[PDB]
Amino acid sequence: SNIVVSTRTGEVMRILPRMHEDINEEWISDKTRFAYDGLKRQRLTQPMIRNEKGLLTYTTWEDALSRVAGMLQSFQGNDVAAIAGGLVDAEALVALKDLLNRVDSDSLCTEEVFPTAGAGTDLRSNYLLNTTIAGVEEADVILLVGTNPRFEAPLFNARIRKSWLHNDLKVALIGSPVDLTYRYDHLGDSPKILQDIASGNHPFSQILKEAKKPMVVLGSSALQRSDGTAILAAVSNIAQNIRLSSGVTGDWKVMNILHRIASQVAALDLGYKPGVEAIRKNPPKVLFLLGADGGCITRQDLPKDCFIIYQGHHGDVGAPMADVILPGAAYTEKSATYVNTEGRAQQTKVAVTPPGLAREDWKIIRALSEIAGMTLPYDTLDQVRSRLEEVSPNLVRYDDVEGANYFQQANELSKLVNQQLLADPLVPPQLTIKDFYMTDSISRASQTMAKCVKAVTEGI
Amino acid sequence: QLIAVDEKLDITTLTGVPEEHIKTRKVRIFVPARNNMQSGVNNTKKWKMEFDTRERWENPLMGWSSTADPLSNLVLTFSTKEDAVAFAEKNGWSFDVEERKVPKPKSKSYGANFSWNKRTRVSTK
Amino acid sequence: TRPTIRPRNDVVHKQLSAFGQYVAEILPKYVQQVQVSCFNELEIFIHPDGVIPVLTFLRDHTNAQFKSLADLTAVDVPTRQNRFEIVYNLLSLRFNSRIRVKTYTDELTPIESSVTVYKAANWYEREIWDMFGVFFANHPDLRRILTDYGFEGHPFRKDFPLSGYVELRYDDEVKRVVAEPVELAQEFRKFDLNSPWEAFPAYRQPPE
Amino acid sequence: LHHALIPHGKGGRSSVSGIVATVFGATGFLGRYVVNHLGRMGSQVIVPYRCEPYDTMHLRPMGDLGQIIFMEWNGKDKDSIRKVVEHSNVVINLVGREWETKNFDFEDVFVKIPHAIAQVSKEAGVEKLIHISHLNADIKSPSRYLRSKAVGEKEVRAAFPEATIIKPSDIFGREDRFLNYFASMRWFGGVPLISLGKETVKQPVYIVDVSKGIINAIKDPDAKGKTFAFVGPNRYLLFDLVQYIFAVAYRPFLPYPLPHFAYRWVGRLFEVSPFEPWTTRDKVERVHMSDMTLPHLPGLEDLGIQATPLELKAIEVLRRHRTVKPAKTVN
Amino acid sequence: GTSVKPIFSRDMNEAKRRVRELYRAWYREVPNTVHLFQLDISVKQGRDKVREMFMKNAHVTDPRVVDLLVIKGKMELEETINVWKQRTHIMRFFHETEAPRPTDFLSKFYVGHDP
Amino acid sequence: LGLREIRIHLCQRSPGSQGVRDFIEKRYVELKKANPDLPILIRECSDVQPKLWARYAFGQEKNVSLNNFSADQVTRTLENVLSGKA
Amino acid sequence: GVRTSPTGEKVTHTGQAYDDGDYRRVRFSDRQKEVNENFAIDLIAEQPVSEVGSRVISCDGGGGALGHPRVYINLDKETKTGTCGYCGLQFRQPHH
Ligand SMILES: NC(=O)C1=CN([C@@H]2O[C@H](COP(=O)(O)OP(=O)(O)OC[C@H]3O[C@@H](n4cnc5c(N)ncnc54)[C@H](OP(=O)(O)O)[C@@H]3O)[C@@H](O)[C@H]2O)C=CC1
Ligand SMILES: [Zn+2]
Repeated sequence: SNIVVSTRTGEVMRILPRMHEDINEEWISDKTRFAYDGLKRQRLTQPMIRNEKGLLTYTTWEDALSRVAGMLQSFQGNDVAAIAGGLVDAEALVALKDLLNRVDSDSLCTEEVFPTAGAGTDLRSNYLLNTTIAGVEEADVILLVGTNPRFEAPLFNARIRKSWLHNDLKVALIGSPVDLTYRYDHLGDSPKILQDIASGNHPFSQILKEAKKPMVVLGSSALQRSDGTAILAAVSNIAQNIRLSSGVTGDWKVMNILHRIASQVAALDLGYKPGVEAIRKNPPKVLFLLGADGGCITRQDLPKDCFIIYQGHHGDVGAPMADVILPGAAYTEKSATYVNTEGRAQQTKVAVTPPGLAREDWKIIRALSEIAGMTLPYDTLDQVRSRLEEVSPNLVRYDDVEGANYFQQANELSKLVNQQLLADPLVPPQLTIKDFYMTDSISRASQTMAKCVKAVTEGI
Repeated sequence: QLIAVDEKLDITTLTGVPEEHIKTRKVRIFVPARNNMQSGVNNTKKWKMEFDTRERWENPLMGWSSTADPLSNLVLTFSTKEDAVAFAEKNGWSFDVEERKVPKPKSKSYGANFSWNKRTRVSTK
Repeated sequence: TRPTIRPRNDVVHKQLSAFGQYVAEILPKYVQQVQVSCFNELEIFIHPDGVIPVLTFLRDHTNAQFKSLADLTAVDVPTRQNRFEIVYNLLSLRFNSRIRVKTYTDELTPIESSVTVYKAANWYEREIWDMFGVFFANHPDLRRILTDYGFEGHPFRKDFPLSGYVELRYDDEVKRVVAEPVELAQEFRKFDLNSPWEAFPAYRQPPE
Repeated sequence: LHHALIPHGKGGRSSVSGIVATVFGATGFLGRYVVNHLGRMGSQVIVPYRCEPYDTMHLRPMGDLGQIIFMEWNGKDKDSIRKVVEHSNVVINLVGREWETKNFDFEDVFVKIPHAIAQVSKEAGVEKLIHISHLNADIKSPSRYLRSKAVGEKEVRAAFPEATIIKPSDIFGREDRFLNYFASMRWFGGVPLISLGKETVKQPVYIVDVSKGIINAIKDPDAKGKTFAFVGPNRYLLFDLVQYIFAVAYRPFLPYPLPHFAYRWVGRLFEVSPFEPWTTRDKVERVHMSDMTLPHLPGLEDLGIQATPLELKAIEVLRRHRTVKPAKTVN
Repeated sequence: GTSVKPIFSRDMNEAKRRVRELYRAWYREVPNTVHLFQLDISVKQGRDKVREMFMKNAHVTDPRVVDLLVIKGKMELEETINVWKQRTHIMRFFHETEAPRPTDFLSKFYVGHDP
Repeated sequence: LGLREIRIHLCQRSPGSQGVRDFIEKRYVELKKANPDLPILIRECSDVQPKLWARYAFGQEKNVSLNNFSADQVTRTLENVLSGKA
Repeated sequence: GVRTSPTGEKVTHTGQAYDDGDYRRVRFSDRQKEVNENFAIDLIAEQPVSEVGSRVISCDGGGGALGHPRVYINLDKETKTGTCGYCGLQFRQPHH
């Protein structure tokens, strides 16, 4: 969602919505509006290393960068790995990818899991919201699978509500009956219903068949479970049946995937491996935590004396387990590229500079590459964005949301594996409003969100 | 009486701007977004050129906000996008252009509030 | 109109309109436009080539004889292809009247100096050259008049920063006054004062 | 690094460098240059003074608003030293005197005061201490000045084991006592040099070089327990050095050899005066003594400074002494 | 098309002739300026400064810009010869009180956020 | 010497990418059936010649233009890159 | 209502005091720190609550035109008291 950051005398004062008809219209979510309080708390301001007692102590940039570069030169290939968090920009992602490639390491992972079988991240449309947010206004039936749009993508849910109110949109949900602020049809909780829809016994298959502009939306939260591949295959089967029966109405792009974190689409565009299973299969000896605060990988899953580097802006679950801490910039303190769930690339602007000794993330990675002798070609932001264009040229088109549809190839490639579904009801992580306020490191450091959580849990 | 010389205009050597405030700066050319606190649209008529934000720090005495870049307060107004682009190119500034956002026209209907069968029917007024 | 409103003067308005039409008729080679404001001020917009003729006419014609040059200055409008507009204010004591003559130029096109018509222009053009960088051809001696010696740039340009690029102090190591890049202990506070909800409907522009 | 001491800005007058320096002896010759270099990059300077505020007035414009704080002190009192160094992370010692007063001998100035400063700074938690001695300091020197300096180095190192010792060699500059002392001999006509000034070799160093060296020693992280020797690029016999000085000043040169004993007697006569002496027994011995050579000691080049030769700054120093053929060097 | 009114020179050749004339005048003036203002620089480095200032504008290919620069340089020479400038104005070309700014990436990364 | 990944940058509506487009529509799947662990990232250019990037060990990359190639031409280029022969 | 910081400095009504490691304290040595001893929050907390038998009351701060803009305060909520937004005076209806 487009926003205006209002600052004064070098301090962020408030966040206001910025009008964009296609994405957020005129509104922002409560978290978007009020979580900027966390930007002033628990911040990383200086490089830190471990002393003889094993405690974290301040040091200069040269010391920490040389300490990281020594281990980067000592190990190579499979022994080096990196994990990207949910608030990472494309510039830092591509810089980290290049740095690890110069070591001959391909284990660049994200905390969010997307199934790699079949096409995987090979075809972009396999992991995008192809209908787009605005396209919800042209739909007539929408089927939601294993997601809570109200809390995962509140403005997407607002668009669905607007279509429901003005276009008489029909909404059906497979999962736990969460409150969506509009009435819908609850098909059930078992994932097997998807197959029952794909087979054709469920009457909702007929409802989808008669539709002129049907929509199927699968959330990434449902992909976070072990049946992500099978659930994606079943949803692809439903969409394929819809196309084969109802025919090609044109460029409608029935299949859709709703993402929850800001960095996921850019990372998948840049070739990052979704999920962290590569790290579990081959544990590394030096691990880069680029804003990774999900707790997916701990020291227990790692070998003894694993060298962990944390680069970020907040002191949270990822920092205290690190050997070297590199203070980075938050999204309000850099000009950085983010790709939304639609596949649309957008860029932020600098509102304030990073506090203390914190620096721009891709600048940190480029300096580390120079200290380690594997110097990266780019020196300025324009050159890093040229590199991004070299890797994924859609990352420099700053408002484009159009793209090619490759549903057919991805659909046949999803019929190779035959993973089975478990009898586990689809339960989203956000069941109620109290689960919505605290999701990332910025929101966890906010007192406004803590007050909101206290108010919703007990009300006066 | 006329030279008829063919070359793009460049006045950087005549403006007196220091070298590192020409090539390192990145201007933004845009129509400013409407302040969402108000409904008036009179502030979204012209194009603006503004420079990139630089470091701001705290004065050790009085805790005031101190800066070191001379272009922190420079904003220019232009009638069209083309005029601003021409100004930036002739002044040697790298620029980013953002296309103007216009609120699309909408279908309003007071009677739709009292709908017989559609969901547009309101519960209170 | 009640006591709080400035009274109008139709007689002077008619006289100024008639004299503007007269001037435009006599010199159609240079006069591009003639306007009279609602507070009875006459301006004549001319081509840059006609600075010497038109002024001479307005100084020497028996019916005009604007013998006094009140002021000569420039205005910087960056959105225009011709950036600078040159404004001459002339006073006629014989007919107790004032006139304004406007022309235009850009950063590189020189404007003919008018010191041969009015001696008073000598310093005025110098000031323009100092503040806007407009060159005047055939000026007796064109140089800076207001800025410090060796000052770089032209401060009255819109893109010139308010505090400039350099500041001065005394250094004891070199025992002299030195110039260094500007650094403010408190940055000038930029205020966004313009409100939405336009004030004057009579000046509304077409929405194109 | 104590967030308030995190550097900010572009290294200018209103920037923050993260340096809080207490500069003892800042009202002297090298003190003004050290304070100016500290203040032009945005550091806070505490200037302890024992003289009249009027004599410290010239240091006021060297910093931004509030960046220079003046404090009364005296070397006989440890509490004034404590209150002056409580909040600093850098302490620089520049206290010195080329003659002995009725209240302070060389022992007080170069041994007791530096030892007290180092001890109080170590107790106060000061991170860095920078002490100035002489290049020709040794415990067996004929002059008490140099002997005291050698003793001072030993006590400063003992009290502050991580102190940086800097050993300049006859600093020259606009307010120096080297070029001005040699050029101030015009009043007495022919210059007097022991053995015609042909037996002693000098290696003078520019004042700005020494000040920048102190600044870079503050900046350098690994220059904690090191000892540096700040010397110029060229070595000169004293005779030809004085000849060059007089040639630059356009003054007539009439050097006459003088007996060492005779020279000492002349020095003693100057000492009795209440006012500062042009020359002293210790001064004539110090200028007659040759400059040491310490190749093992890290130099000014080790701090990223190319030493400026005397030929470039001699005109600047000696133009006021007026009303081309640089000297030959030995290396 | 692209027809514009001249200032002094019709093509680049006349512009370079004017540039060479101004350069000769500055080169001649340098020693007298050094002596008159009692500068501690040498004549050689003063002429090097003149050369550097001329070379700063070596990329201009527009005759109007060239002779406007020539006009400004002639104004500067007029200020210098008539002793309207003081010693500080002349010495401002050398930036002796400014600490040097490193150009490499690592140093800029260390000192701050400014590219 | 080991190939790490392949990237195909093609334009959506341009004639010069047309053959490349056909390639995908006909045989990308088959290629993916033969190389189940090789990432072939398909991305979109705009107003730009089609390109094929190949990344080898230690970050070495080579790019070859695919402008106006037919489907067989890009198939031959991909086979040459994949087999390792120039 | 001036308090004392553990270091020894007086805490101002805004609550500011340099921490122990703060070098800026050096500015107060041989000098003093300007602190206002009259804390407005305590002083206004000492004013008694006015008892008025009206649902709405007007406040101008006293002194007529020498006060603040006149504002009207509602006293329907019995749990709390009405407070002037300019002056801080408190008003209440006579419960029981
Ligand atoms: N040629 C040179 O200058 C060389 C100098 N050095 C060393 O460098 C240091 C600085 O030299 P320079 O600047 O010439 O010295 P100056 O004589 O110019 O000044 C020394 C400073 O110390 C202060 N001071 C002197 N005696 C006392 C005392 N008893 N109590 C308190 N303060 C005192 C003085 O303050 P006040 O003015 O109030 O008396 C003065 O500001 C000296 O310590 C010297 O030994 C080393 C080698 C060569
Ligand atoms: Zn009141």
